[PDB]
Amino acid sequence: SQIRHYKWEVEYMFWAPNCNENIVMGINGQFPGPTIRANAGDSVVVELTNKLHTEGVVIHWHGILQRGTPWADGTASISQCAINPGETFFYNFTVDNPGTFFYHGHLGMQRSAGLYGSLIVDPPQGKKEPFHYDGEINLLLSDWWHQSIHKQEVGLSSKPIRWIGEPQTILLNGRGQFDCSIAAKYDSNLEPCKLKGSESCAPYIFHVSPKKTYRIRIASTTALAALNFAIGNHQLLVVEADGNYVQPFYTSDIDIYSGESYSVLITTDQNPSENYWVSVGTRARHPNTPPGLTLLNYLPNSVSKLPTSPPPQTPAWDDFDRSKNFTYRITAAMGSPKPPVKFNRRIFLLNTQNVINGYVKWAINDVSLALPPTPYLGAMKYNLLHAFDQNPPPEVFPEDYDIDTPPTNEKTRIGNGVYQFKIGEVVDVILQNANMMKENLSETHPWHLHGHDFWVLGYGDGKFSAEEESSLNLKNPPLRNTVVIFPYGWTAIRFVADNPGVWAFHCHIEPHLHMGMGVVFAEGVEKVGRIPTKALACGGTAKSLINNPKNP
Amino acid sequence: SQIRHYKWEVEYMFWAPNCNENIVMGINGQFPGPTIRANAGDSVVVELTNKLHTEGVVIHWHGILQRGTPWADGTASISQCAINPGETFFYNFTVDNPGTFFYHGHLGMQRSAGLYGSLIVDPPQGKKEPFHYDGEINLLLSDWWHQSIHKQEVGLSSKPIRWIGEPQTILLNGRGQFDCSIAAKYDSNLEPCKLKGSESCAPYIFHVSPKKTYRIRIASTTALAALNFAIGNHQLLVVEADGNYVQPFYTSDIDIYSGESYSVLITTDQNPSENYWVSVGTRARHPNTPPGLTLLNYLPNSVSKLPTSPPPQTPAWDDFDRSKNFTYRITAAMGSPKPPVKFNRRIFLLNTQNVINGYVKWAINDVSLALPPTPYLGAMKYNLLHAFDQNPPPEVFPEDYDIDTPPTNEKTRIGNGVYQFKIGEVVDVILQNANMMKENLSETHPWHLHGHDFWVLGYGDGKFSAEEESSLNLKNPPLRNTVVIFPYGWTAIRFVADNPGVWAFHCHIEPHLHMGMGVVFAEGVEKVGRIPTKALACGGTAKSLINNPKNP
Ligand SMILES: *[C@@H]1O[C@H](CO)[C@@H](O)[C@H](O)[C@H]1NC(C)=O
Ligand SMILES: *[C@@H]1O[C@H](CO)[C@@H](O)[C@H](O)[C@H]1NC(C)=O
Ligand SMILES: [Cu+2]
Ligand SMILES: [Cu+2]
Ligand SMILES: [Cu+2]
Ligand SMILES: [Cu+2]
Ligand SMILES: [Cu+2]
Ligand SMILES: [Cu+2]
Ligand SMILES: [Cu+2]
Ligand SMILES: [Cu+2]
Ligand SMILES: [Cu+2]
Ligand SMILES: [O-]
Ligand SMILES: [O-]
Repeated sequence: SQIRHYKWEVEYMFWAPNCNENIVMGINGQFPGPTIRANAGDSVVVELTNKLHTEGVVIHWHGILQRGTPWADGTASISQCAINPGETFFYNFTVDNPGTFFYHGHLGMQRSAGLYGSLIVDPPQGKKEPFHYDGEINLLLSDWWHQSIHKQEVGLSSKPIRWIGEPQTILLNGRGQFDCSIAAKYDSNLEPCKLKGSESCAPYIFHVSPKKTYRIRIASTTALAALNFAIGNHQLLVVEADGNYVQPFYTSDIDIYSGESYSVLITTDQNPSENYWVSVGTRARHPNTPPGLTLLNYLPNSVSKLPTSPPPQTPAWDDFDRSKNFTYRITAAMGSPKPPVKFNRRIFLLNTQNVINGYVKWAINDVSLALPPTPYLGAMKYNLLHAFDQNPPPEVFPEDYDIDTPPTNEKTRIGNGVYQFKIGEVVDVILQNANMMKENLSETHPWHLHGHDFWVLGYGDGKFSAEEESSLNLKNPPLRNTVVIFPYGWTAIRFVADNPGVWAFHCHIEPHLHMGMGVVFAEGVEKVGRIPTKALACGGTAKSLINNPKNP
Repeated sequence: SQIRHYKWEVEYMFWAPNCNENIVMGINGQFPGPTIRANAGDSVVVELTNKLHTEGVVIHWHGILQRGTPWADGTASISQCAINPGETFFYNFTVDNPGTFFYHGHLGMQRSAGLYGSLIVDPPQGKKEPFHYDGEINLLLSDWWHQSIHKQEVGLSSKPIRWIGEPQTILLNGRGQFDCSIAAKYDSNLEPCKLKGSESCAPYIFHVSPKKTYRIRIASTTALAALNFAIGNHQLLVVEADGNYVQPFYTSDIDIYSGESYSVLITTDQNPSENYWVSVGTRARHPNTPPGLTLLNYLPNSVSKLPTSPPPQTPAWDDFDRSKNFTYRITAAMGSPKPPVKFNRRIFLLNTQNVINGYVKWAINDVSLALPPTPYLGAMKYNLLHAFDQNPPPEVFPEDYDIDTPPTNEKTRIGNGVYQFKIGEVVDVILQNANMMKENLSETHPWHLHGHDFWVLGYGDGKFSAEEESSLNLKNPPLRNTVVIFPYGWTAIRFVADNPGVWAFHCHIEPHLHMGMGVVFAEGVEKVGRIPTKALACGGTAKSLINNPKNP
């Protein structure tokens, strides 16, 4: 047990991720943010000073359960009011279990502006990891556009919508290249980068010694891109996923969607006289972004010594069978917690893309989420019944819905009610994907649950029917916090409503979140303790806690 | 027979083909240029005045045979010295046969700048076409870049080479739209163009009346793209290819490579209350350019009445079996001239991408063409034996060459010798494609012969061998002036060397010709008559012919 204290300021600054200058949101003058590293069971105290000028900020600690501390989850209008310019707020929370986690902006579209970094929790003090490696490498993946976040925000709030488009650069630990390639050698149509190694966009090189084994920790905070990770001539052994251990298996490359984290081990077996390419390319959408590239540099080979091969070609973006083939393998490591065999609640959530009042919105069982100005945790503790809609949101959709047709948008509305759970319910969620407004298009959506991990019971094609029950894996299902629904399919997850608080469950692609694609879960709120005053200080909660009468 | 006289001035001007201003090369203030139309048997006289400030100009008339007028072909350094600023040149030639032709700049990269237009030839007066139609719709296809042609020229001549990239826009009759789509209603990701229809980039709408039949004449002067043409809900019957009638067949779309012209017939037999999409999309290279679109407007429907369907989705760019399936189906119309059955000369031309002295160049049996300052025709007529290389260029490549693997570049040279034929020779040219510099890459190349039409005897995969001799079509082969080689395959054509003059045979993709991909054929020059002085007044021809002694 130890307290790790971080003194942090967030400020916009000029920076050039791909050697083209723009503004980035840096923490203590650096981009990406600093790494937090602690051992399981420690308490992390972060005092954040907001040094932005007109904007409020919040930081969300992705994958941390916020057990006892629902108020530090870092979701504006759900766990807290956002931190005002010039104010300091303390995020104090216990890191319970080891893993590869990260943190990112959770207000507006501030994470796409660069607010994110690594949070790595080692085993309890004195304990060892269940596997052996001699070194580790940390990789955080993100994506980068050249337009302003605030021009992109106004574009997605406009009628007609101005879609943000495919990213200009895929960043690997904050660096990437635009309009040139470090692997130009293999193709005369590519431009060589004129980089010395010193630049803001020069690639983070992976230095390794031959005949050793390493843990490569990989996390994604992309706003949109689903990426594919591969190392030339090196097979990967998947050992951890979303802070939990999986039954190990070998693969030549992994798919990683936004909100996921993996640990993969590699052994430097291959010929020690050469360097090998690390390639991270786009999958799941039709690519119009070059691959993020770097070198697995076998010491003492010169880093200017190119590999003999081109980078590994990324698998075809639309080979979803290949995607499923990897996704469906992941199973819990033996010794993990097995699900409750019987559920107490099952909810069906239909994911549609709609047009509400001329605005292209995303909707879950026809409600497109719009968050209130009063934080739900505050509202529910103080029992302010006028702060949001108290009607229960829709828990099932019409079984006569044709998931292969565009929506009609007849009854689609905007709303902000909450699904409430009784503290201890075993909840089941089947996420159903469908056709979007464009004929014959259904996309992949990564869904992430705050303040909990869930067991991934299964995935299927088409519409979920009750007869699907015997395929659900109750024996070995992995424990995760992020999961994908594939085109035209469903996914079924199970968790226990055991953590007092108001938690978000939303699609982790930042534009879809900005357009309403998420729901809010709240359970055991009468068990929440005292919330920090700064978290209560706005909306309905400020109005009703500030004693300010009249005549007095 | 009439004499059709044109009086034209070539000059640059600001123009916005896609509503983005740039400079374009216009004729008499027009972009594209004026249509020439004549009847077979007429003489065309074009007096062209050069009003570019510093640059020479020539205009090549694609598909006209220049029988008796070889000096009028418009190929700088082959038929003539270019026309200097402020000078006027007379191109006087006959049109022998009916067909869809066009004209384009043939000095440096002037045609990519906009120097092109149509040249159509009707049947002899009194005679009629073998097929009936009520209307005619004419369409010239090109592609457009937003970068300067003089920066593209320099970039292609630099070490490292700077590839011109995929075009920004496809131009249908000089017009196209960039960064928005006139079909944006079917996909919220697309930006709607705001166009009242009066703009320079506003679509050229095809107006048709119901229950009528129309001949749609389509020609391509693209610098780089291979395009696929389709109209929503309508069948296309192919009746003419390169000024020659083909045996008719119905197809749902046609593929068209740079240098080809087709005439298709359609019938307006569909639901008369709606309009339909015309889509010209990129194939044979990974697309990065949006499709060219316009409407088949069934009168009296308002042209702003959009179609119920989206535009026909383009065939997958790399399905070369679908491409070959269209291409192989083309045969001469019943009654056409059949080939001489025995040949007198057979030449094998291997097509490779090479690196000669740091520069990426294209080579034909390892000679990358560099054209001399003396025009070959004048040079050969006056027997100027030092103006270019008198050593006969290779008519065969080595049988130990592996076309599946990159060149070694060991012997690759730049050259300018000429292949010579005796007037009356039947020549067969076997075009062999091979792997490029990148591993596992071979592209399509359209090849075009000047001053002759040829029979396309056949195509095949891999390297041509004596086993393939029996597959050559000698019954029904089509007469064309442009033919394609597919990835790693061969194409065999046969023609008779019966036209006195010096003729270019080259790939019609403008960068490839700029990089050396062409050969020069000469036949019967002893029988060429008087060459206009402007065509002789440069290089070694002006040297020998201008009598300016010294001491005399
Ligand atoms: C957070 O921890 C710091 C350091 O122990 C303490 O000063 C601060 O008051 C704590 N705030 C809350 C809300 O726990
Ligand atoms: C071309 O035609 C014009 C007009 O008839 C004539 O004056 C000129 O001399 C001709 N030149 C040649 C080379 O035929
Ligand atoms: Cu989270
Ligand atoms: Cu997250
Ligand atoms: Cu989503
Ligand atoms: Cu979230
Ligand atoms: Cu041509
Ligand atoms: Cu030509
Ligand atoms: Cu593509
Ligand atoms: Cu070519
Ligand atoms: Cu030519
Ligand atoms: O989370
Ligand atoms: O020609």
